[PDB]
Amino acid sequence: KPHRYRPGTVALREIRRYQKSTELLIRKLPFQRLVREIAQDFKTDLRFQSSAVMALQEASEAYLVALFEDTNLCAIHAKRVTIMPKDIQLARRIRGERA
Amino acid sequence: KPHRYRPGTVALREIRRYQKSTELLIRKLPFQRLVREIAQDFKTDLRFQSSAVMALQEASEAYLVALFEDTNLCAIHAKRVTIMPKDIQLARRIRGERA
Amino acid sequence: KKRRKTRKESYAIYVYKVLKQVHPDTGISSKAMSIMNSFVNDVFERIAGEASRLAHYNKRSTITSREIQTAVRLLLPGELAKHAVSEGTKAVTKYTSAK
Amino acid sequence: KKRRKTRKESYAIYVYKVLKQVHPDTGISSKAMSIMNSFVNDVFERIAGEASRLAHYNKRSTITSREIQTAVRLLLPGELAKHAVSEGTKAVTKYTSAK
Amino acid sequence: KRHRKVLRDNIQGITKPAIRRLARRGGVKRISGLIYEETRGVLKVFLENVIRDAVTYTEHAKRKTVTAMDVVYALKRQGRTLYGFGG
Amino acid sequence: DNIQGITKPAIRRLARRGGVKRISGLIYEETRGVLKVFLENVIRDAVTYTEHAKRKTVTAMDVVYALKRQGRTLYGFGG
Amino acid sequence: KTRSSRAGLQFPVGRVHRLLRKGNYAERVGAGAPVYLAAVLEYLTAEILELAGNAARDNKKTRIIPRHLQLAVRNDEELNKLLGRVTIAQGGVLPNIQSVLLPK
Amino acid sequence: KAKTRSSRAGLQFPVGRVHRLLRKGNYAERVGAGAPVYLAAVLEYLTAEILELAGNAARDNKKTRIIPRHLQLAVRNDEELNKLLGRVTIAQGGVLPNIQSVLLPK
DNA sequence: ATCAATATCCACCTGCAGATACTACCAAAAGTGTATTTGGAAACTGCTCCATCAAAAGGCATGTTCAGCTGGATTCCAGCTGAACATGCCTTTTGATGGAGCAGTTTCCAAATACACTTTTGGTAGTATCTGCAGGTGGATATTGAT
DNA sequence: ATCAATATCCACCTGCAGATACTACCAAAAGTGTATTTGGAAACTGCTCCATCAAAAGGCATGTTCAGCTGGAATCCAGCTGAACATGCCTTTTGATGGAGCAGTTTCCAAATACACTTTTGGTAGTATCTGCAGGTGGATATTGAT
Ligand SMILES: [Cl-]
Ligand SMILES: [Cl-]
Ligand SMILES: [Cl-]
Ligand SMILES: [Cl-]
Ligand SMILES: [Mn+2]
Ligand SMILES: [Mn+2]
Ligand SMILES: [Mn+2]
Ligand SMILES: [Mn+2]
Ligand SMILES: [Mn+2]
Ligand SMILES: [Mn+2]
Ligand SMILES: [Mn+2]
Ligand SMILES: [Mn+2]
Ligand SMILES: [Mn+2]
Ligand SMILES: [Mn+2]
Ligand SMILES: [Mn+2]
Ligand SMILES: [Mn+2]
Ligand SMILES: [Mn+2]
Ligand SMILES: [Mn+2]
Ligand SMILES: [Rb+]
Ligand SMILES: [Rb+]
Ligand SMILES: [Rb+]
Ligand SMILES: [Rb+]
Ligand SMILES: [Rb+]
Repeated sequence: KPHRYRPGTVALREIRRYQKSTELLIRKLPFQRLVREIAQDFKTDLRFQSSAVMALQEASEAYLVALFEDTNLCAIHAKRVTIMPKDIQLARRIRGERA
Repeated sequence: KPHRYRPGTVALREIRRYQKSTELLIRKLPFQRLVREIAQDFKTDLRFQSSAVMALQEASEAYLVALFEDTNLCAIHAKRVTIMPKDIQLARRIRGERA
Repeated sequence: KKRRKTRKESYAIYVYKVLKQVHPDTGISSKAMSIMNSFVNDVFERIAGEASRLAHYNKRSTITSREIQTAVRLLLPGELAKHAVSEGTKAVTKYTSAK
Repeated sequence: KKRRKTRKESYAIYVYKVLKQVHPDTGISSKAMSIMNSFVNDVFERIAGEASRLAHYNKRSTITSREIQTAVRLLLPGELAKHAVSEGTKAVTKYTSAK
Repeated sequence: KRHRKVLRDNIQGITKPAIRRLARRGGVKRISGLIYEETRGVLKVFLENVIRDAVTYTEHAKRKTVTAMDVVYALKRQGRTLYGFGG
Repeated sequence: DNIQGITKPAIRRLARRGGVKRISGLIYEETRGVLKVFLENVIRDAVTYTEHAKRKTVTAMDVVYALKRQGRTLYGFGG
Repeated sequence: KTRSSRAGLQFPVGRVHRLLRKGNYAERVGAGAPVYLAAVLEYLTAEILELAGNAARDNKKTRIIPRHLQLAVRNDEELNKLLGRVTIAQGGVLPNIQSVLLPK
Repeated sequence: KAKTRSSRAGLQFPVGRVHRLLRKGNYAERVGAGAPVYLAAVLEYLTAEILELAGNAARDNKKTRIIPRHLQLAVRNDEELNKLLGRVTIAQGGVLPNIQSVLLPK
């Protein structure tokens, strides 16, 4: 047989890897694209300082990471190990983001 | 023979009764003594304007009602209809009151 | 007069005037009027604080109607903001058209 | 040489002095110093706004060390507050009994 | 001629029926037997925190009496703005 | 793309840093919707600060102030 | 002649101007600031009183009480958000029972 | 300038600057003399507390320079600093290593 | 148990980003000295409202019994999600060039502040009279649950 | 679908708490009119850093395959938790009291603002040298997962 790690073995390995590092996890350019697109709906012909875009990425990612933690808590509460849309939806409702 | 409503029927009737009214639900005097006792532990010889006690009661009751709603949402997530300490704990954790 | 009590002003007579405009035959309880008075004070402080911070961020030492306007846009949701903006602009235009 | 000089002040040099007293052989990156600068600015604003409200609530036109002290008690968690109060009182004693 | 009996165990004045009622206003149909004690513990903390700040306002002002405004300011600073009691 | 430029693998890395082991296939689209709402909210406010200052450039300080008023105080960009 | 009638306003422009100086928001307050802010406050007051009076009417009442204020605010998405972190004393909650709790 | 107010008060943090920032801040009509002293002392102390723990974190990690990662580990591993900074994001800080027990093998 | 395939760890090495150190320069910031203004502590006390007691009564809490139905356990399996591999498409980087526009600077006036009177007004106070609706009744209709 | 126990509805009514109406008074508020000051808009522009290319280089994302193991359905039953009943206590309500302590008012001076004048310093900029550690290497050994 060729070598295979069991499902969940590599997932755990990445959790350990990503919780140890601080580097940003969304690609820099596609994020910049998304940011400029949303901003264009509020005001056309905008420029961004480059630190403005990075503040936005730092904040967005910190937000999604902490949201993933709450989501994960809601999955486990329901005796699952798999996060679902309903877990995100519960975490945001209780945070007052949907309420 | 004597008439019995099924379990859950009077519970639901009580939900409707209480969601329709605005009166406070904790007895006044006992709430007042709890306030005086907690305050006295912070500082001796304090007095209270009676509207200061009522302000604490109104706030405490709206806090507890809204927490039960989140708690309920947490029970239902777990496919239960019964709220349990762990639902409160989950609600308070996601609210940022715990961790 | 008993060693004249220092005056406690409120928005009551103005909330009352606005009330007769919208619902000419409707009254308001004194407890309801107390909520309304807290509401006007609260929203005053939030808009003034945003205005204050705006001025500071821009090294401006004057709060003008332009600071109030942006603070209104920052604080209020969609449609309330649009309507508020329009009412306050109208009143300023009118006010400066006299003399 | 005074043109594009528009002074951009920060706490960075005072942060660095304090670093050496606690960790004489530890340095600090630019990014981390920037974090520390934000930290001092943020905590300055929190304490000062709280003192502001305190004096306004009590109809006083002056922020004193007493307002700073209550602000700290309101703002910092138990033990952190106790030591800050202790540090604050000390510096105001030392300062008074000085030439 | 002066009173003040010892205040203790008043948390228990938050009765099982009073807690059931609050749960009903909050939409709850069924309630585990351990909820009552959990709720008392959560109220105690909420009250400790609000009262602590309310009394800090009182002391700063050099008063012996906790006002509705002390409480209102304590609630606001904790992000639980209360309308109806002044300010 | 654009929003679809925020990729399944990127979303997974984020989930992993948040301690997540197993992920439903529907999560990637839920997540994108949420990120969009977050950015709309923060960007609206930042651009509102840009406009007030009569600028055509969104600065780091515009973002920082927007984040603070959304209750999301960020440290490290106050230069 | 009041600054209020001059602005076309029921809310007090002079009081608002004075409260702005008093609250230490900036060194200077321009003449248009209190005019614009009284306008906004009056408008938001009108908006809530409109909706609360309807709630009074639906409940067959002619006097607005706090219950009516709460119903008005919580039943309106924008006021609900504006007052998302505010408790209206004596207001209770909206009738709302989760579906799974009903019998069938 | 004879003696700075910081040296008089025992402080590294700038009393004179804190005073000028209190006034330009529109916090009150007036500002007493001890207030900027008290506040500068408070700010200095909290800085020392964070640099102390963050320095320790640099040690543990085999380093002599504090980076943001260390400021994050310092703050999140301290109950009280974590609470004070509970709504704050330290950029390039990441998170504490933490896996939920139920996700662990077997 | 064995043992192989990977991952992961430590020791060492070295380029370089980024930190450090020195020198020059200068506004703005900070101290110090003098003349003036005032916030708000002290003292005294009027007058509100808080604590406390009384006594009566019934709403509601407590404690119990009983059994309906919920949660929690077990088992099962269909299928979704993780792992791994093969491509190849686009992010990254980087070095370099116009040029938008933020940011510094000098001008200058429309509007802000200071101030001195003068009039208007919202708040309080006292006293006196309406009115919306809570809560009680009594009887008709609706819901629930046993057959 | 029928029947009966019980909740629930609604019309009706009447006390009365709270809402409202006048008069009367005034201290603070608000407006008016000048004189005196200046914040920041305007216009010009210099240099920073932002957008846009070019262009490998390859890293990393996407599509496919396959099967482990998770989620969720179905089944069972013990016992927790809701419903109802009996009993009676302690909260609520009504009313009265002294008196603590808050809050009004006037006096008055330690400490603040307000200006000026002198000295200092933190920030910017230029140039030059130094260094902590990322990232790459090798080789030990730990982990994972098949037998
Ligand atoms: Cl889902
Ligand atoms: Cl539990
Ligand atoms: Cl203006
Ligand atoms: Cl002081
Ligand atoms: Mn005690
Ligand atoms: Mn005075
Ligand atoms: Mn009993
Ligand atoms: Mn049974
Ligand atoms: Mn079940
Ligand atoms: Mn299968
Ligand atoms: Mn140009
Ligand atoms: Mn009048
Ligand atoms: Mn009724
Ligand atoms: Mn000028
Ligand atoms: Mn399973
Ligand atoms: Mn006394
Ligand atoms: Mn120097
Ligand atoms: Mn390394
Ligand atoms: Rb808004
Ligand atoms: Rb505290
Ligand atoms: Rb290893
Ligand atoms: Rb009915
Ligand atoms: Rb630029």
